[PDB]
Amino acid sequence: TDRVSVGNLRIARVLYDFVNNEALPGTDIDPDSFWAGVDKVVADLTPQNQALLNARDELQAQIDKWHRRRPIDMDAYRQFLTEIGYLLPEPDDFTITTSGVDAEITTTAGPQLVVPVLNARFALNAANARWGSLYDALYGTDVIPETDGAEKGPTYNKVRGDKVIAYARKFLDDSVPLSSGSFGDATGFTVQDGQLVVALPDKSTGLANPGQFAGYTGAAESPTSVLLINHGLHIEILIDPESQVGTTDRAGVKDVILESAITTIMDFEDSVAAVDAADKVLGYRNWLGLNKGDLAARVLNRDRNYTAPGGGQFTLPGRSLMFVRNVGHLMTNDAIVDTDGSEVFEGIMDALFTGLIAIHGLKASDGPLINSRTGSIYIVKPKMHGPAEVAFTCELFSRVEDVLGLPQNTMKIGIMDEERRTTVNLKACIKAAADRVVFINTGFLDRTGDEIHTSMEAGPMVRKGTMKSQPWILAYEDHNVDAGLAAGFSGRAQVGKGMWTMTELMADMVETKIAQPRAGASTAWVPSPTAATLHALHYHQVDVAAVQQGLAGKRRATIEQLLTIPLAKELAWAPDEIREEVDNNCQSILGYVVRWVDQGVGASKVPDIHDVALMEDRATLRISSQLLANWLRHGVITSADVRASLERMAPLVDRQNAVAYRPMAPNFDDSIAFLAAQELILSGAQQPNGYTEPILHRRRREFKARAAE
Ligand SMILES: O=C(O)c1c[nH]c2ccccc12
Ligand SMILES: [Mg+2]
Ligand SMILES: [Mg+2]
Repeated sequence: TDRVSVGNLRIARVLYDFVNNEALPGTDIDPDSFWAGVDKVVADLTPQNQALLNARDELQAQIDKWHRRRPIDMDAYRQFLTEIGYLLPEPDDFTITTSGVDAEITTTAGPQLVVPVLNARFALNAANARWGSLYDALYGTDVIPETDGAEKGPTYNKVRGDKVIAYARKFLDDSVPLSSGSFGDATGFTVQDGQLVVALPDKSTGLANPGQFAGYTGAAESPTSVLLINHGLHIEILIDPESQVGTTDRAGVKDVILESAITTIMDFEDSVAAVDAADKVLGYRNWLGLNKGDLAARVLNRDRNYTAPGGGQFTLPGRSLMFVRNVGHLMTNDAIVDTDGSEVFEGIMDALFTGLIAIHGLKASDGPLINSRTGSIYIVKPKMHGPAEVAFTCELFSRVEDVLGLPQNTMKIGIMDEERRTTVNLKACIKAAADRVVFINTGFLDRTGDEIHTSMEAGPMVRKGTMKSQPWILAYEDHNVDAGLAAGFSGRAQVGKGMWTMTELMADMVETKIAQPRAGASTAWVPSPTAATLHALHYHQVDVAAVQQGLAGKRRATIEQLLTIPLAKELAWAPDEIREEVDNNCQSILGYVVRWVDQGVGASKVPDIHDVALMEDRATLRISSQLLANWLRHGVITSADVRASLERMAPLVDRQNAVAYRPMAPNFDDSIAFLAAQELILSGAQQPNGYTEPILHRRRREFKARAAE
């Protein structure tokens, strides 16, 4: 049955082959030892993996019943959570010891880009998004309004181009002030006696802070570019009067380049659909090509050469420092099954295989080694529930390092704070990984899904749009930063915040997302290289190091605030508001699911009911489906409502697509994608912590089975 037997494991051939032929060569790991290690780790850790998952269910069951036997008494609730071991004692102050970490993580505040690893083109663009064109980002998005004269068309619009230029000139004034005058009036740049001199019409000036001059390229007397630094982030002015844009520019400037995506996370989790060995291998292979530096659709950037102010030479990293996000503890995958046909835990597999693969990024790739020069491997672990689950992940990494022959603590962990039991025990979760943790991050999307599911039995929840402003989530965000800073994250590890999902609303992002660095986050998530470039603006405006220093020692969220369930208040909605929420959620669910199930796309732009293009993934799906499950559970809507709305929105989703796309309508009961969507809602309450993978995986697998015949 094209599997390979190794001890108790039966490994899908396509995987076995990939590891032996592509992943193992060059790591100096004996293949047979590797596989014996896989067998041993899986056998040793599977029981504890299962025990943890069972505890989740048991805790949820107790909470469910507590709510059913019930102006919620928060004192009794908190006492109950403590009794059942949900809420655990907060450990004594400590400082993390994680070491051997690159500066991009310890010190540099800036955007963090997340990309589906299964998409090689996206993944390449992401690795290369460390440097990005500010002009392109402004010209190509709505940051520059398409007012009269400034609209985009087939050809270059000089009116729009001029606006882009002026926008950038102001950025320069704000970020790297001249001693006198504005960059808007610059006629030239030179380097004199190690000093940047900016020519203005009437005179010449230097930088208000000469320390911001980092280097240049070309002749000092008329550089081809000028390199500045601000808040640790680089800005490069490209000087080319011969260019199209350059010829029109008052100083011959062709573009302004921003260091953007300082780190990137190659995602195996919520933004990809990978339900079997073939899918996994496609992902593992891209991860491998990124680490070996030979992935090509277009190729990976080399480092950048500069001349220092003084005249000597130096270089800067040309690539985004790469993390890999493994899947969490929940799912099994049949890429490997045991003797009895039981699927093996996917998270365990990811640690072994992405860990193995990551070794290549630590060594030269005929060209310099592509990733960590300090010797670390950076893995994000999502969807953990509490300190025992974190300790488990660390033990897993420890065992994997042994199998990989890596120094202990090589595998660093970025901890998602995106489950309620982690939020309320965050200090203990960090402590559990005190020598491995390189970031914490508020995955607010999953966190919201978990919020809804945990309190499913308490009553009807507020509408999805209301969640972002609820007390529980505001406390959760502050609490995360507090715990991070108290654990000595400043200068040691990232304090990160969540994803911007409205890919077309870049004007909105630029005005809104500045709140994250202002909240003391040294990084926050963006969906694209363009978005990374625009979000980078915020880090030039905000001095995150300063903000963090000022936040130190503060306790801004109480346990009682974290525990505030987002219950709706009686009669909160008119019938039309209820129908809109239902229709909106159904359309978003159907839009995402149809492409997940039919085409194996784990992240899709799906226009919502207000026609806003929303980037959907499993987390946004978990919210939508859990909310409708909650509303159905408490009588806000009927089973006829759900069905009618699904049936109503489906044809609209069909029309929003109409590509290699199959329609769901009119034969709904025969559409696997339709049935998946339906199931996500009607079975939502019974899904473990409201997770969507069990259904999505089963249905995708069903679609694949059907398509092969
Ligand atoms: O939920 C996550 O962790 C996501 C990773 N890449 C994305 C793109 C759009 C919305 C959510 C995510
Ligand atoms: Mg029950
Ligand atoms: Mg998440």
